[PDB]
Amino acid sequence: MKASGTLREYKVVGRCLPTPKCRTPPLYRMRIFAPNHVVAKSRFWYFVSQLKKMKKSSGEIVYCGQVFEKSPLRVKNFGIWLRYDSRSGTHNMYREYRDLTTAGAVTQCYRDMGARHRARAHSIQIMKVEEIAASKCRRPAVKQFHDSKIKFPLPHRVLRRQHKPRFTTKRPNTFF
Amino acid sequence: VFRRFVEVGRVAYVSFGPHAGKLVAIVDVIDQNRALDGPCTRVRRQAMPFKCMQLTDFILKFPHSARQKYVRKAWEKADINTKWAATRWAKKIEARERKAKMTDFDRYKVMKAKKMRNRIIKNEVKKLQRAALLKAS
Amino acid sequence: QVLVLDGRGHLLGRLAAIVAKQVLLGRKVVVVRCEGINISGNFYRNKLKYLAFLRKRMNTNPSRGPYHFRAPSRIFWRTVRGMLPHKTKRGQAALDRLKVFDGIPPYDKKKRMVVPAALKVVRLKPTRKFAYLGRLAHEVGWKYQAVTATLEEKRKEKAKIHYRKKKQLMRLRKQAEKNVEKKISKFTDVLKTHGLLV
Amino acid sequence: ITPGTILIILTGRHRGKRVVFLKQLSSGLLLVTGPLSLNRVPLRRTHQKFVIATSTKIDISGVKIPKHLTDAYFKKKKKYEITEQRKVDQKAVDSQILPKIKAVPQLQGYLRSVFALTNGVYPHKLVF
Amino acid sequence: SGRLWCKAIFAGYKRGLRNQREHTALLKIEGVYARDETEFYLGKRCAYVYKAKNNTVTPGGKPNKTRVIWGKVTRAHGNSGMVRAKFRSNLPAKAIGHRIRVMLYPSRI
Amino acid sequence: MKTILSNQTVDIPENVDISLKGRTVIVKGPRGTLRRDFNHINVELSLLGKKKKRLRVDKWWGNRKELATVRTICSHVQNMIKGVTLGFRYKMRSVY
RNA sequence: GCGGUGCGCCGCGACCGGCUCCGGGACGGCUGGGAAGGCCCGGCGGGGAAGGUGGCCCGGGGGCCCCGGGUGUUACAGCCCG
RNA sequence: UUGGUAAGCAGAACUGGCGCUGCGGGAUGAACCGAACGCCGGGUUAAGGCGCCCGAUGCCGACGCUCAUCAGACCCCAGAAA
RNA sequence: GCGCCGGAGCCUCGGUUGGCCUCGGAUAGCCGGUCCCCCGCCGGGGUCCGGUGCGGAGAGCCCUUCGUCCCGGGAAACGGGGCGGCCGGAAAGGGGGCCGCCCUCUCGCCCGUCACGCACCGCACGUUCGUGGGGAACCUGGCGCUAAACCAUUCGUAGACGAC
Repeated sequence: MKASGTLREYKVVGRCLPTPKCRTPPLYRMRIFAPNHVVAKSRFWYFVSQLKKMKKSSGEIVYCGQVFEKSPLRVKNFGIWLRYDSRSGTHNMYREYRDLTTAGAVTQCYRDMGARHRARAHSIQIMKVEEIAASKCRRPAVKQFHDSKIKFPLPHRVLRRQHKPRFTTKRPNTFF
Repeated sequence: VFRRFVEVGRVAYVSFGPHAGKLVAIVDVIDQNRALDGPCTRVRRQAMPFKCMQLTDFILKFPHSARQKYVRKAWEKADINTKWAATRWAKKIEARERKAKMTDFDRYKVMKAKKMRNRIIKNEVKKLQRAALLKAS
Repeated sequence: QVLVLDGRGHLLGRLAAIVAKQVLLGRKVVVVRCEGINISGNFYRNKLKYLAFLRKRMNTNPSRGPYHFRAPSRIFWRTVRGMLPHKTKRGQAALDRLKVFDGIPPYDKKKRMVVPAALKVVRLKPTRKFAYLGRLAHEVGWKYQAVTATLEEKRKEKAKIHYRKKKQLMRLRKQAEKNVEKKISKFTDVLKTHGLLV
Repeated sequence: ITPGTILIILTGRHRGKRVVFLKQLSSGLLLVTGPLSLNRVPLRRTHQKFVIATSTKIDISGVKIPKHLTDAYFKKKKKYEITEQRKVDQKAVDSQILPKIKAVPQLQGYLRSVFALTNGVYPHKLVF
Repeated sequence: SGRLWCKAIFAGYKRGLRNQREHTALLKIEGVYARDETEFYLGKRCAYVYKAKNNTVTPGGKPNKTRVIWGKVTRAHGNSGMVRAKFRSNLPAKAIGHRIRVMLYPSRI
Repeated sequence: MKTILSNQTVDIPENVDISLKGRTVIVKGPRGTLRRDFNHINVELSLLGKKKKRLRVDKWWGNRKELATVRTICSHVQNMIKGVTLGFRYKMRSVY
């Protein structure tokens, strides 16, 4: 799946056409994280065709709009239940993240899983994302950020843009 | 031997980026390579990596859960701008900016003044040379 | 047009690509002091690379094909020849423009530049191991390690005395500004507004 | 292009010199003229492409110009001979240039100097 | 008196993997390595200055051995410093990596 | 992942006096002087406190493989201090 | 003097139209008839925690000041929900 | 899909190709991908790259993985198991 | 009839438009001064003081030519130009330092006052290292010199011929 840039939220609702037998189909809501509304509605039809008896030709889409985060400044510790497909067999995992925005956390999740286990996101589902309290976190790399009294230097300061000067006399010290 | 520690609530000078040439305080450390305010030049709260920053040795005690109001109050109470003006590096940043935006007529006048200063060198340093030769021989 | 380039702690390919880029554009390059060149990897692989280069020989007559040169300047000339199209006339002109020697013999009293792109602390991690080139040359047959090192100490003792005399001239530079500060104070203020002293 | 600025003469036999600009002619050519003692520049016409300007704008509010000079006066007729009218006109223009350039300190050295490059000078980096 | 021309170097020609185009020339000025920094020289004239055996006449002077080939700078090339140009007559393969003059009197200031 | 800090303090006695310069220390005491270079591991030393009572070592942002080499250098330093203060007596017999 | 055709050689300048590339500015709709943002601890007004904040206790580094661990929900600071 | 245990083997149903067709990339190449051809000038692309050999990542690119005492560099296409 | 150091001239050739003349190494640590205290024939060892996005910053230093008259102000007279000794000088020897003098004036450079130059009037190779490299003769001061190789003659310790 093309993870082009950051993710965008789309509150997608849809149903089937009004039948002469029943009055109305049961409406459902899905919060799809997708690059745009076209693939958001495509994944909506994907999950609806997997779950219920509904086809895209005999159906309709009621609303597909973006809503923003009500608290962007507050930090939230998300926990994502990963449903993926391996090269040999299929397995599931669970991994936490620490980021402000849900779109940023989901954006970091694709790069992290593609770095660890080569996540090809064409057949990878996200079944549940929920915020977690600080005491209930499992990962030590997440729990190590929870430190009010912290005081530490940086180990190394690598410098960039070395082709633009291209010449120097003294040796630059990276200790800053 | 490390003098400047990365501490929560430390004034840092932004080297480059959108807020080029501005001071910022480390509010929160959320990610491993992403920091998280400048009320003097009205810096909006956003994320920033550790590459485009140059930290200084100035801190004060304040909780990180406070919003922009108490950060602005602590900034105006601590008065970082006077210490930044007393800092020797900011006094030569403007000197480098004047040397960049130096007028060619002003450059010609400074060139003639340095020519006279080099003739003062050619007299006075030669007098120190003959004085050192009198001290040696 | 002449650039003297130091070769302490500089990589092979990273410096060689920059030299091959700058010579073909046209600039006389004098590569000096190639004794502290390190290559990433352990002492097994950095030896068996040269051992594979030795095994890649000519069976019919070895006095016609490749020659396994022992000098690090000739090894650097070999890899510059391997990178550049040496069959072409522009490559033959680059061979005349390029000047590579080991150590530092006749223009030793010059300032030299450092390429930061081929630097070890810039490119490699500090936890990585390395192997010396002069030790491998002395093990394979280069005999002029003790000849070069004693001649290297002779110019270091001369530069020790001359820089100390250069330090002695620096005390006379600052002390002369203190004596004549009455008349140059008007000359001091016109440079402080432009920002040359500060 | 403003009246009163310093220009770098290029296309003439005198090149690299710093000449004070007077005014725009009605024909279109830039009439530019320096001091007869300092820059040795006569009443010469240049072109806006061939003129490189330099940002140094002195006051040129209190000057005057005669009306007998025109586009047909500064024409290449044929053996160059200096007429007696050109010397009087150059003296009359130099008498108006003189008090301002004498009031501005260290300006005659910049006028008598010539432009020349050296090591580590490229005009796209620094500013004039 | 002094120098009145910046240091430009002819780098090469517009070429693909095997084919080459001799009509478009590639130039590189010493001291500039950016597309935003090379915007000042859009329209400045270039001249490959060389010499010959025969004495060709000089406009406003005695005949000399030197000759010129005039050109025109159109626009830049690449990311980190290169510029394109087109001469009146096409340069031979002898003129590879040689010093030229950059006439700046067609100014835009 | 890279652990930010794992300190290990060494409570040296008063009789063992050290004076660091970069990554090279000198050890004196009742008898014997021993010196050893520490440039290869690239760590940070800190000799703190008045009258030099204890030593501290740091390893900033190192993973599981690099933090394992920190504790053994402390054991080598303690063995060097034991060799300076007490020494090493090895007795051994022959079998035929 | 008006109109028209052309130069013995080498170049430059100007305006007009067409085809492209780039830069500096200014104006207007929609969103949840936008989330959020700074100003008057905004007053009244009920409750809760920890990356534990004032303060208390324990132990050691400096001749009266700081560190690590517990007590705590505002306290010589924050803070989320009505 | 048949015959063989498997082949650069033989024989069959659908589309496209050399023969009758060169150019761009894949190092060299009957079939791979893109795209098909009058002669020039200007602008701009697919397939493909932007350490050098030749034009570009010389982006102040990010995430993390791997130390090997026989790593790794691409569909055909030139090497592998438990 | 040939050559070492200092004219009227003449063919051929290629890049050029100022030099940067210098300790060392650390990179999770250094640079620069006093070095009161010791080892050393005058240098290090610590102790101290300022800087660390490095001003003892190669993103830096110096030269700068339009020229010439006169009167001044600091500027400077101990200085600029050259002849004679004393040292340094070889990984592939620099045309480097100092002192006396045969010789010269307070002119050079930084600011005020005045005058002059073919001012060539709108179109370009100007600007340079140049006593630049190579080949031929024509001139004139000081100073030295009158050589060898090959074919061939004898040799077998050589040997198809050369070759030794």
